[PDB]
Amino acid sequence: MRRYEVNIVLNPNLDQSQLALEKEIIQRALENYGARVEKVEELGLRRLAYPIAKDPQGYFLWYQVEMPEDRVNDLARELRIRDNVRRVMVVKSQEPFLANA
Amino acid sequence: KRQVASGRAYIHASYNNTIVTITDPDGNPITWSSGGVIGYKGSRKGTPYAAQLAALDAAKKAMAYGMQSVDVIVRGTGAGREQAIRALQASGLQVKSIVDDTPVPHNGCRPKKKFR
Amino acid sequence: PITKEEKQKVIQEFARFPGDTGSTEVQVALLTLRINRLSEHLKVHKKDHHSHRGLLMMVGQRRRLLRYLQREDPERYRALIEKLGIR
Amino acid sequence: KAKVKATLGEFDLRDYRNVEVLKRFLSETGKILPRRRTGLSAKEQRILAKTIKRARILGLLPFTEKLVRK
RNA sequence: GUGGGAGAGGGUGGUGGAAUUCCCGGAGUAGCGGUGAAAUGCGCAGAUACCGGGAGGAACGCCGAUGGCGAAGGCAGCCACCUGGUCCACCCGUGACGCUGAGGCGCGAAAGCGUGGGGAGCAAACCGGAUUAGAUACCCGGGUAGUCCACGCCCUAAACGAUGCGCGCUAGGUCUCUGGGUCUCCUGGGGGCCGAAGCUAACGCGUUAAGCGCGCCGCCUGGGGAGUACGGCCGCAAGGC
Ligand SMILES: [Mg+2]
Ligand SMILES: [Mg+2]
Ligand SMILES: [Mg+2]
Ligand SMILES: [Mg+2]
Ligand SMILES: [Mg+2]
Ligand SMILES: [Mg+2]
Ligand SMILES: [Mg+2]
Ligand SMILES: [Mg+2]
Ligand SMILES: [Mg+2]
Ligand SMILES: [Mg+2]
Ligand SMILES: [Mg+2]
Ligand SMILES: [Mg+2]
Ligand SMILES: [Mg+2]
Ligand SMILES: [Mg+2]
Ligand SMILES: [Mg+2]
Ligand SMILES: [Mg+2]
Ligand SMILES: [Mg+2]
Ligand SMILES: [Mg+2]
Ligand SMILES: [Mg+2]
Ligand SMILES: [Mg+2]
Ligand SMILES: [Mg+2]
Ligand SMILES: [Mg+2]
Ligand SMILES: [Mg+2]
Ligand SMILES: [Mg+2]
Ligand SMILES: [Mg+2]
Ligand SMILES: [Mg+2]
Ligand SMILES: [Mg+2]
Ligand SMILES: [Mg+2]
Ligand SMILES: [Mg+2]
Ligand SMILES: [Mg+2]
Ligand SMILES: [Mg+2]
Ligand SMILES: [Mg+2]
Ligand SMILES: [Mg+2]
Ligand SMILES: [Mg+2]
Ligand SMILES: [Mg+2]
Ligand SMILES: [Mg+2]
Ligand SMILES: [Mg+2]
Ligand SMILES: [Mg+2]
Ligand SMILES: [Mg+2]
Ligand SMILES: [Mg+2]
Repeated sequence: MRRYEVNIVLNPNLDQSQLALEKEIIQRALENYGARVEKVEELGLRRLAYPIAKDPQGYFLWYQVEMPEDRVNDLARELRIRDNVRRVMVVKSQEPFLANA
Repeated sequence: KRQVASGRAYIHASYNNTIVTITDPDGNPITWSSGGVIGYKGSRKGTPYAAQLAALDAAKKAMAYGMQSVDVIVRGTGAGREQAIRALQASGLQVKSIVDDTPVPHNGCRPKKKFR
Repeated sequence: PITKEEKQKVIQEFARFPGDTGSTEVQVALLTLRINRLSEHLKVHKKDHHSHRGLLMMVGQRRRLLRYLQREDPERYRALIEKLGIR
Repeated sequence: KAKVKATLGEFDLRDYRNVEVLKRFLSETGKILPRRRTGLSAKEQRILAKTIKRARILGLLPFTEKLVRK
């Protein structure tokens, strides 16, 4: 198992009934693919640099997990299925390379 | 018959012609002119004089609809691309701002033999 | 790929003695494992030709060490080939 | 002119999510500054280019912008 | 072996924005386009220019470099999986296990061929417009095969560093990529520029040798005829050795 970082941006117009559903759906998808969650950072409403899906903002999520490597691309396929889910980018974790130290 | 009094003005300047369109803040055009709308016919349209007269013809057409404030957009390089702007500032229309939005691709399509 | 967990498993199995890391038997074992990792990677991905080159270099090196073992001590050569299922 | 690394602190060059600092490395347009203007090293600029492209796909850094002059 | 390291190295899938074309709507009149000038072309069935939305294919701007990777061909969005090569620190292990390499086998830009897809842009042939003494061309408008993908052939090149490979030896200075180090620097492995000795017909090369040596393979012996004829092998063909 390697360690990855998940970036999810969904439609920033959801109420709490839809936001809890979309997010607990992301929880259920991680359980089926064996993603041990290490920490979570939720930014939320953030000003986008260009329109995405005709919408000028986006609700941001970030998960750091440890999972088997072979199932990553099938996990990316499972997240983009949801309509509200718009951006899915999974990056292998890396060390914080410093500059001007 | 519109009474807009404010809007955008696009300048599409090529090496073969310079053409000006005047619109409203949403993008929909009001009037327009070019090097061919005025008497010039051939290569004379890609000249700075034609670029000046075309800019001023559209400006007087926008006065009919009551235009005072004007935001300027410019696309393309060519003779008279600057002479049209300089004509537009002294056209009575108080020029609000000037933006260059010339579309540059990310090397997506293969150009004609001319451009290679 | 090939983690150091699986690596130590092979070295300790084919070592002539504790601490031995570079015996000819140990080199051929390690070479053979990467052969089977690539030959299975080349069953699929049949159009990967740059990886195909590295496999020829490993086969040439594996046969280079076996041809050496054949000359010096032919017994350990047979005990090695029978243990890896080659030739 | 000053350079970006000269007027800055100790920052993470691999953090694609820190837009406040990565906006410093973009020009007036969405373009990426050359090394002459960022004051970075060879290896640093290569990492910055990749982490900027990541932020671009996350809607955080603009692909291209509009120049207000001329 | 151990521990680290950089990378358009490769293969597979996924994915992002810009732009071109086309469709839909909104708005909007008289031309746009193109050239040294023009004309064919397109436009009142409403184009060009502008806003919004959609479809599709192909190529990845800036970063980008005189840079990096690869045995060569060659490899540029991003993400992930699979994966090759290579380099450095430790001085740990085996104990000459090495070098080259006629055949063989595998790879091999583009173009072309077969089968089936795909088809936005570009574009042989070809259809036109000009130029011209003429235009079987450069310039202009259209446009098919093809360029893209899958599978199978084809084996050529300015396939270039016009420099086969490996090793040892022979002043340095300077720019650089990437490691390690007691980090004005030293020490490696590549990528450039000047230049000692020396070589070379000269231009020029010069620790990345074209220098001094050694091992092995390939090849050369006047031009035209001619990379043609015959024969053979290979190929569906074009044709290749
Ligand atoms: Mg979706
Ligand atoms: Mg003209
Ligand atoms: Mg790669
Ligand atoms: Mg690749
Ligand atoms: Mg329409
Ligand atoms: Mg007509
Ligand atoms: Mg008509
Ligand atoms: Mg008609
Ligand atoms: Mg179509
Ligand atoms: Mg460039
Ligand atoms: Mg080349
Ligand atoms: Mg690797
Ligand atoms: Mg020793
Ligand atoms: Mg020893
Ligand atoms: Mg001993
Ligand atoms: Mg060899
Ligand atoms: Mg051979
Ligand atoms: Mg070929
Ligand atoms: Mg081809
Ligand atoms: Mg074909
Ligand atoms: Mg064309
Ligand atoms: Mg043509
Ligand atoms: Mg003549
Ligand atoms: Mg004629
Ligand atoms: Mg010669
Ligand atoms: Mg020689
Ligand atoms: Mg250092
Ligand atoms: Mg190299
Ligand atoms: Mg060097
Ligand atoms: Mg001399
Ligand atoms: Mg000579
Ligand atoms: Mg020199
Ligand atoms: Mg030498
Ligand atoms: Mg010959
Ligand atoms: Mg003769
Ligand atoms: Mg020939
Ligand atoms: Mg004969
Ligand atoms: Mg023959
Ligand atoms: Mg035959
Ligand atoms: Mg021929």
